[PDB]
Amino acid sequence: GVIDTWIDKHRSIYTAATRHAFVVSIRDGSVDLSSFRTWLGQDYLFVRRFVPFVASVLIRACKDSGESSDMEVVLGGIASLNDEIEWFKREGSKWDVDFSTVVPQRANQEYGRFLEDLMSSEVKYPVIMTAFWAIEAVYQESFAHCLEDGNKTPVELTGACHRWGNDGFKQYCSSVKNIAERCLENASGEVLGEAEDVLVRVLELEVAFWEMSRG
Ligand SMILES: Cc1ncc(CO)c(N)n1
Repeated sequence: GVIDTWIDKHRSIYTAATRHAFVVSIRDGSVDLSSFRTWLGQDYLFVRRFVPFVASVLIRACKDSGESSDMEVVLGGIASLNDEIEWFKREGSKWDVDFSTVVPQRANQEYGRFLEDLMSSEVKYPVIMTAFWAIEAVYQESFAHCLEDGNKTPVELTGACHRWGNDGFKQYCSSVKNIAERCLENASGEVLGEAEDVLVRVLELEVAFWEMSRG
């Protein structure tokens, strides 16, 4: 399909944009949580920005109707964000990470602004859904196999891998993909073009975000 054609056409930054969100390591014989804590912090401030973004996509699916179930595909996504956002607060506390004292970095402050460029009524629904999809898919792709490759490393940190690696999120990202795919399948030269620039564009930010915490 239209999307796989694009990912397989762009497997490139996609792969770059789809490498493990945080690694874990060993130094002076102590588990090193350097990337993990960097990722937790930066990913929490974005998630706070991602929330109203999706809000604006929910409002659009309700008025840029194609199917009745679209809003529920989106409504659930946003729904887990309540628990996901709650999960970030528990982690902040058990890992001694102070969110009020996190400094949003360039590749993050920037994502704050881009999501904003999607909140405007001027952007076409198919473009917006493509972004909302890609953003899911990348974290799903970044977190697949994790559990399994989790027992192939010294000390595994598993709390995240469970949140974005479970079978419920895989099929959620999927109900979301089913929509995107149905929309792009009608977009006229103007809008489609606008979309692919966006798929490849979500990957660019995921890559420059992923570098903040590299290990
Ligand atoms: C950068 C980034 N992309 C996607 C997600 C979650 O889907 C996240 N938490 N952060």
